[PDB]
Amino acid sequence: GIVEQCCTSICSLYQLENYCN
Amino acid sequence: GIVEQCCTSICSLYQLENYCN
Amino acid sequence: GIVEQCCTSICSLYQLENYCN
Amino acid sequence: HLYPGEVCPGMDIRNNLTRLHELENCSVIEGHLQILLMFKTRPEDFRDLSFPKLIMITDYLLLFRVYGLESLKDLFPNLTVIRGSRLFFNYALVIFEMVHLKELGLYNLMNITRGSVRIEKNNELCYLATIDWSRILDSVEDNYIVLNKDDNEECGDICPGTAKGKTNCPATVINGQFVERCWTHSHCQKVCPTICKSHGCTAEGLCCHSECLGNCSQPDDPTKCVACRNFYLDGRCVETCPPPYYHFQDWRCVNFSFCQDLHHKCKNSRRQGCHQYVIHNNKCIPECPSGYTMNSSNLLCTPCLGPCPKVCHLLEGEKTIDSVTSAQELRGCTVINGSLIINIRGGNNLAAELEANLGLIEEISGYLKIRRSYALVSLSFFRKLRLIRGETLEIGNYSFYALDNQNLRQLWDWSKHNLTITQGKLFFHYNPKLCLSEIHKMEEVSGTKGRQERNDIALKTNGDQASCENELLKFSYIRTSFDKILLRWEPYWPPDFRDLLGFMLFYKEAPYQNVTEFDGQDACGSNSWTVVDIDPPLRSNDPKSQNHPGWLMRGLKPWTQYAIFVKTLVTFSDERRTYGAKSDIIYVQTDATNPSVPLDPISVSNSSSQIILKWKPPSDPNGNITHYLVFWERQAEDSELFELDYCLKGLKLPSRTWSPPFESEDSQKHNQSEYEDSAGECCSCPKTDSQILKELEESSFRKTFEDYLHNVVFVPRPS
Amino acid sequence: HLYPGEVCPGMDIRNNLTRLHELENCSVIEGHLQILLMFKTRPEDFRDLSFPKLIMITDYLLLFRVYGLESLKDLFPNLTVIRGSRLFFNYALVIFEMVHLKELGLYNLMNITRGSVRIEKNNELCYLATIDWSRILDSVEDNYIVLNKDDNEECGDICPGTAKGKTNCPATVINGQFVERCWTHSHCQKVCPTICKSHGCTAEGLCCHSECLGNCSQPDDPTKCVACRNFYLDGRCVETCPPPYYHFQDWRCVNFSFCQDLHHKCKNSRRQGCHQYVIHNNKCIPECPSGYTMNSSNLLCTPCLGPCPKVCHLLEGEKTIDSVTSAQELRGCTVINGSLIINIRGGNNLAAELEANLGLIEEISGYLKIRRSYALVSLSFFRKLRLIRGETLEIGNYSFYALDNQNLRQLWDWSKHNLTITQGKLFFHYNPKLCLSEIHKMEEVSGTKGRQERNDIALKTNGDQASCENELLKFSYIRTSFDKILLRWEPYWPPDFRDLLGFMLFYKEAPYQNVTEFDGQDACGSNSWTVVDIDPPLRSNDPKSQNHPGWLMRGLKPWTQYAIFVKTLVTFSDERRTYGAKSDIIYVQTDATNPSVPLDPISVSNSSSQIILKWKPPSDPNGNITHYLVFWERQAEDSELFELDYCLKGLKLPSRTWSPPFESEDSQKHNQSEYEDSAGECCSCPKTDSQILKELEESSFRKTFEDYLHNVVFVPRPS
Amino acid sequence: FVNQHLCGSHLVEALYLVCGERGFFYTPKT
Amino acid sequence: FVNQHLCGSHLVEALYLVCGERGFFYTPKT
Amino acid sequence: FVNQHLCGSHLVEALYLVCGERGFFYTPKT
Amino acid sequence: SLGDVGNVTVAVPTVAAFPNTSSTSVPTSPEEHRPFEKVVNKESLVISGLRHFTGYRIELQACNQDTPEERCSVAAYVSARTMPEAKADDIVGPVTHEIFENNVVHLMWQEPKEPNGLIVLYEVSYRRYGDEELHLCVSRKHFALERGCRLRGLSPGNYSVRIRATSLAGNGSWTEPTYFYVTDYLDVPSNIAK
Amino acid sequence: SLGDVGNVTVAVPTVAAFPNTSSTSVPTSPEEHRPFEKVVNKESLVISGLRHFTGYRIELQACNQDTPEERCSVAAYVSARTMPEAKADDIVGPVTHEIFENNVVHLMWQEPKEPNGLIVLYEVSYRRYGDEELHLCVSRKHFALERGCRLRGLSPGNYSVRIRATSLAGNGSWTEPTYFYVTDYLDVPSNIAK
Repeated sequence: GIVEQCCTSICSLYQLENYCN
Repeated sequence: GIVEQCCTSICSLYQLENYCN
Repeated sequence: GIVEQCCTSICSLYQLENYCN
Repeated sequence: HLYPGEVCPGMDIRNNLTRLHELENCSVIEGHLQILLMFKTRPEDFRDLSFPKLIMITDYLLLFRVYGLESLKDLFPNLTVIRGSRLFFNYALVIFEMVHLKELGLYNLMNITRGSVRIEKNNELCYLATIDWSRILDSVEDNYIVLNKDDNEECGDICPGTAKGKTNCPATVINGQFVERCWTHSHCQKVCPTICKSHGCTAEGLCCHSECLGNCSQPDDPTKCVACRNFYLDGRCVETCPPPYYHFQDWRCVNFSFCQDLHHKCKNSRRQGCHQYVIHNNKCIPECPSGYTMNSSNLLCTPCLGPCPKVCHLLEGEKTIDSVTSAQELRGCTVINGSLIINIRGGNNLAAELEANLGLIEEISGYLKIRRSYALVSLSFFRKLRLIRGETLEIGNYSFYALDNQNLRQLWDWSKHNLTITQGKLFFHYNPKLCLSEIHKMEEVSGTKGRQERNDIALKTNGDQASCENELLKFSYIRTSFDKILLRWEPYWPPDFRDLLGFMLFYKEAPYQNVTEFDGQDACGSNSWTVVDIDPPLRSNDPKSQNHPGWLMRGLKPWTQYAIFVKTLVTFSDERRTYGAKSDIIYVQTDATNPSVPLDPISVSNSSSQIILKWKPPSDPNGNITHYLVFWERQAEDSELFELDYCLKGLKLPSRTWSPPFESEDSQKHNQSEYEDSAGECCSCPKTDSQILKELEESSFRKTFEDYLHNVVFVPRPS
Repeated sequence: HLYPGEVCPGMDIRNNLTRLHELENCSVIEGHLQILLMFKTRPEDFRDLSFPKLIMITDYLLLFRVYGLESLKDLFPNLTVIRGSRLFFNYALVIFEMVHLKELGLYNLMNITRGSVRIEKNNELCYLATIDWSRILDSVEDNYIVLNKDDNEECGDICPGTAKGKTNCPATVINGQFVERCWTHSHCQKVCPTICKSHGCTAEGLCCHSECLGNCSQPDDPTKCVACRNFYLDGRCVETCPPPYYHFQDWRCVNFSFCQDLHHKCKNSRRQGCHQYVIHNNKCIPECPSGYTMNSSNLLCTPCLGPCPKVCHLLEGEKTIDSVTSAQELRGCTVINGSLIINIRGGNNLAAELEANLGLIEEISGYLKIRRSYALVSLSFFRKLRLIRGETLEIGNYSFYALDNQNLRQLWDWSKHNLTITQGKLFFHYNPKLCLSEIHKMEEVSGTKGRQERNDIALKTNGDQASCENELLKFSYIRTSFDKILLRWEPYWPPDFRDLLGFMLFYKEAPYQNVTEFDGQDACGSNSWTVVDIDPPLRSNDPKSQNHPGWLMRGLKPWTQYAIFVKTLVTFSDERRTYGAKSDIIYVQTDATNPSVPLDPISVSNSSSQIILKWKPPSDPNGNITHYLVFWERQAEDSELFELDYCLKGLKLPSRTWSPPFESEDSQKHNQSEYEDSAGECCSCPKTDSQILKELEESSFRKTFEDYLHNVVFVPRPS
Repeated sequence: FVNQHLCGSHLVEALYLVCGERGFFYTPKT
Repeated sequence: FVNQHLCGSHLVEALYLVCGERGFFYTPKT
Repeated sequence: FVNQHLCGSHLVEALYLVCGERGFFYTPKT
Repeated sequence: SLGDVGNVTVAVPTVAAFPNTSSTSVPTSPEEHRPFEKVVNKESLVISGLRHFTGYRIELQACNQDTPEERCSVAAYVSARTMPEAKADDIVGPVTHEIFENNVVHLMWQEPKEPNGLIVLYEVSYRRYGDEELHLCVSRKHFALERGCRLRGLSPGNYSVRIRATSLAGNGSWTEPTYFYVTDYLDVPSNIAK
Repeated sequence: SLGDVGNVTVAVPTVAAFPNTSSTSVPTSPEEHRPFEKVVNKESLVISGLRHFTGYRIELQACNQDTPEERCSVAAYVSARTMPEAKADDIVGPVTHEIFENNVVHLMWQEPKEPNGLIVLYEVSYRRYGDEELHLCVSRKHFALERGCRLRGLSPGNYSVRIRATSLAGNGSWTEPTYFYVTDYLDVPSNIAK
């Protein structure tokens, strides 16, 4: 889940841009 | 053994069972 | 509303902000 | 000196049938035989007792809580003199809180030069109606002879002179006639005259020498006295003792070794009471009151400038105080070198006295076993409590112990106090309703780690009702009024923007500037503090919000200081690191505002053209005040006064200071237009009928919904 | 055909317009239909097509974060039912975070097969309160339509009362409120008779017949009706389909060749994979139940000899069943190779569905974890649980982690219930209604005796309001009065008779019979709790008499169903076992008398010759018996009459007034203002501590003589 | 026992509840 | 008070306390 | 996102703004 | 209500422990001869045998005994004022008076048939240029003592009487605001009431 | 009506348009400078310049921010009555009488502003000797409209008066029923040093 990298320990750029173009 | 009150004082059965005429 | 959100409901300044902000 | 037999001091009797058979040689009693804790003594065993004879009686008599005693007439035969040297409640004799003293001795009493007799609660007691009245009592007014069987006109006053024996019974005069006065059924009293009662009388001649008293071998000689009202010593009598000998109640002189060095030798190895007996007030005493210290090498108590502290060494170094008066027992003792155990049961908020007393008790050198502190919810009310030593270690080698204690939720605060730890480990466990980091601060201030174990102290539970919030907050803005006050604080939220569910505002009336942090017992509305909840704010944009977290509060009176703060509605979890915060207690003063209305308006005067008005304030101590607006220009020249109360009516307007045109009474007390300002919180229920968890059950449920609605729609690929 | 063909499987509609082309001429859905993330789109954007072609949906319909599509009257107007075979979370209809809505279509829906609805976080749609949804659902409770714009004060959900076309809005009662059955304003939803609605009805003032459940296309026909109550074949409703056509997905009748081909294919773009369906008695189904294995001879389900259970592979990776949808993930499995966690909360006892899914597995590998259940009672979905392998346990060796199970006052009925613990220990904390003597029995039948930890886990934290004791007491004598009753129960004591400390009676005003113990958690009204200790003269049974152990109530209300149960004050051994007793939880009441005035004797007279009265119960019940007699004492020639003579000016409280207040809405209104200013009462009042212990100690004066005589007097002593 | 106002008419009940099988004392004894 | 509801002209005493000089256009209903 | 700890609908909105239209993927072939 | 101070019924309707008779004979019962009122499936019951324009107390109690009427001889007390109607707010008796045009009059508004508690009062202020003047306050005590009023100098003409409106629950005879004449007593002129 | 000056307790006379002028004898005015006093850190202020037992309503109010105006608190209405000078009720100003032509001596009570406080009534208990001329224990309104007091008829000889001025202090022109000499139904020198 996205929460597993953003509702928890630090949410960096790679934790977000994993499915964008 | 001349106690009469038992609300502000104490009593027992042997003081009252006699007074059951 | 303006006279039913705090009198006729639990008071909360959030709706009250809308009348001037 | 120069007496026969055993000159025996006194000792108590307790919790047995009879322990007088041991006495077979004591012919002089200098003490006073006390009776204590005789809740079940039967009369039949006291019919016969043992005592050889008596020369005199020195001290008072006190009888207390005895059930038997049909006869105490074998203990003191051949009586010569009785007086209360010491005085329990100022009386020579004190019969109180006992029952059924049918017969007693004392049947040849000659004089009681100081102290009257008080008798109380004697359902059976006879022959107190045929005895000398004024010849024996120095103070007749203080005589309290009451509640006796003969005094109820039920006991026939059988006495000698009719059918009993002869025991040297002269006929004395109290009512002109030489009456054959008696004391009991088969005894007669020898009584000296009232004229020379301060010198003593004897059958050997006239009134004894002035130094003698009661009886003497021969008159005109202090040596011949067997009992002297002046100081007796080594056979002779004298008016004052020599400086080598300290005094004893106008009656004896004793070497200083029996007061000074007698008790200094023993600290814990003598069963007599080692209190460092000193000399003051011209007499030897165990210890002197406060304001009188010890200065000399001989340890004689001498005055010091004003009140002074006392360093008290108690017997056994242990004293379990079980009441506020049990602590007042050691009042004045500013430092106690031992354990002061608290097992106090009962009471109601009298522990303010302890703040006067235990607020001076600094050190407790022994093991600290404290529990049952019902009165003080917080232990932050003692201004001198800093030292805790382990000179006496209880089981477990601990110097502190408070385990599974109830009716406590707080401890001593370090904002205005401190405490230090010494002599080994310490055990603190199982006192719920109190945060745990306060104990960590206790360890930090105490210092000397290694003897402060983080496994022998609670760091695992007992804090799941008062969450320890690491962060703290403030009031960035406060726009006040008479009661309507909008407080706005920082928009800081937890890392999760839904776990926080509002803010719990805490407030109360507190003009003082020193307050702890606690919460009284729970009875669905009743609490020392007052607490309420505020809805959470709303997010607007990522970098910052345009609406700070704000809240409007009412009910607070103007001019008044309130020790107010807030906490965060924190959802319980397994980690307190990410919880919210709490504001610091601020004694915020509601601004001096026009609804200030003084009360108790009293119009008094020393004249007619004056009115010295005085009052009391509800909550306005006038600190910020500048002036008082008061009216004396005529505003009662009303047509209602000029057009009312004809004499044809009954007298109702006379004796009044309230008339129609000055009325401001409510039309109806019912809540109609503006009386709804008193609409307050639930007081049948605390705030809501359903307790807190049912709300949390909803709150987290929504989270577990929304996140469950999120975890299915994201993460297209692990890659 | 009657039912149109061209079945279109479900897909995800996400992030772009013009993706609705897969709905062209589609009859029903086979899969999941989702409409997600359509942001910044005009209403005209998605109105390029409308789909009344759809009739019913096989599974959940999802709408999440769509700002266009202002209503459903122009995309899916005509729909009848929504299948509830598969569920999403508590329901099938998700409508979450919709914007720009003001109406709602879905014209003439009839019944949702299983679950509930959800229309939430939609502050834009109005007219969404009285919509016909209740009878359409099975779960009348567990409904979620909140965060609308009617409780938020932004629009009133009004619907028309008249017959909008063929439809009409009958005011139907749901939970006490009259809902106008509709879908939106200017439209209505019809209601048919109950018998008709049992099998559906047409919207033509006509009723269908059996074999149907909704609207019959050819009206009043059983064979050619839409929305069949059971399976269907080639456009005809059927209860059971003879061969070769077997059932499929519980609602269609499909050919054997179709099921064989489906087993020879997979719906994950592979072959010989997923969707493994095989024949049963009448139905193609995957994963035949226990006791029926596969048959490769013809690819069927055949009855195996002996048990042939099917285990669900959960060796690695936690998959907790915390929802009804998660419960349906494991249908008919027999062993959970992983660890099972239960966190379900709220609802209306959804465990029935667990009985339909769970309660069949018998080996729980690893560790069970029943955590944070705010509402869960009568555990009956692990009756078959009698085995555990314990392949991988949690930290602390606690494979039974029970916590926060507030109202979970039962485990089983102990009809051969048991469980064998290969490895691990038992954890129990905060279980207010979980019993002690039954937990001990569970310990005995799982090899946990002795190895239970007495350093981390306790028992007294639990049972704080209710428990059970195999030891029991009985009521051996009762004597009744109107305000008190002399009750006397059995003299039984635990095996250590001298460990007896005393009995403890717990009484409260439980509202009605058949209610369990609650005292211990409640400290205010609504189970107002009172407790009194008891210690009658008999402590041993040797001295017989006419007074066996018992107590009398200190005072109660006349004719009140007070609940009585007892728990003896007892010690506890090294390892806790069955200890403590009780009696039957008995609801008893006293006699009655009515000297107390019935409360609110409101003067409601309405005739000069006859008097109308209004009676409410007095503060005391004074007997539930309604029989009364009415008289009246005269009030003629009263002093008030001739003293309060009002024949002139001035208020005299004039005689003979009549003005009933009518507290509700006529005088003393209720705008949620509670306090009345006649005489206010404190809410956050002061508080003191407990003080009862000063009283019972008095009675010790009359129970300690024999104790001292046996313990202090008979000591061998040298005196 | 907790010290309530157990005197007065209660005394009669205190005189009765341990009796009735052996009569009872109608009036107060105080 | 703010415990459950405030109803009356006192809202004015609150209303002006909310906005302040920022181009306010609050609507006091009386 | 901005504090490295975001949890809510704001997370989804920011994620959508990061990618934009034709930003989300998935995998049918599984 | 109680015909006897004891706890038995005597069936003596002539004695009711009051000057007036309100109770009526019933069969003998083990309680006082009283107006028994049974209750069955209702919480309201009327009390007949009262006087018009009055208010009364009310007794109530429930006791176990139902084979007899009720053993209990005490009760709990409430209050209730009767609702006035158009039967006693007016003068229960007539509103006529004794006419005298012969230098003296006796004024007496007639007493009620059923004694009420409060009559509709009319003030009495007939003053002139410092001569024998009469006043009157109308209460039960005052009306009983003073016996109305008696004036002098009687002839058809004007007579001063104080004026004020009356409103208890709607009266039937009032005081008028007009300059009163004497036109042979239609309702108002001679007798101010009505 | 008449603005005043001063912020402390007054002692100088205040102009009242009367011969004898006393302070606190003026109607109120919108001007805020009243006879009030400023704070002395204590809830007690001796007040001077008042009148002997004059009735005074006061609205007790505290204040803050004295700079702009007397920004003060809401009003609590309390009436003051302290230390009556019943001695002073004898005379402040003189007393005279108009001998009306009805065998009545209308006693006119003069004053600068107050015969020992606020005139509210003059209690009179003279209604004996049957019915006689128009008697009034005159109230303050009729005193305003007549400036005196009416009584019953008075015959020659001795007459015990019962008129005492009642300014809530008493003892004005009467303390005990002393007999004045009524001469020819008139000429009663009342208030003989009383």
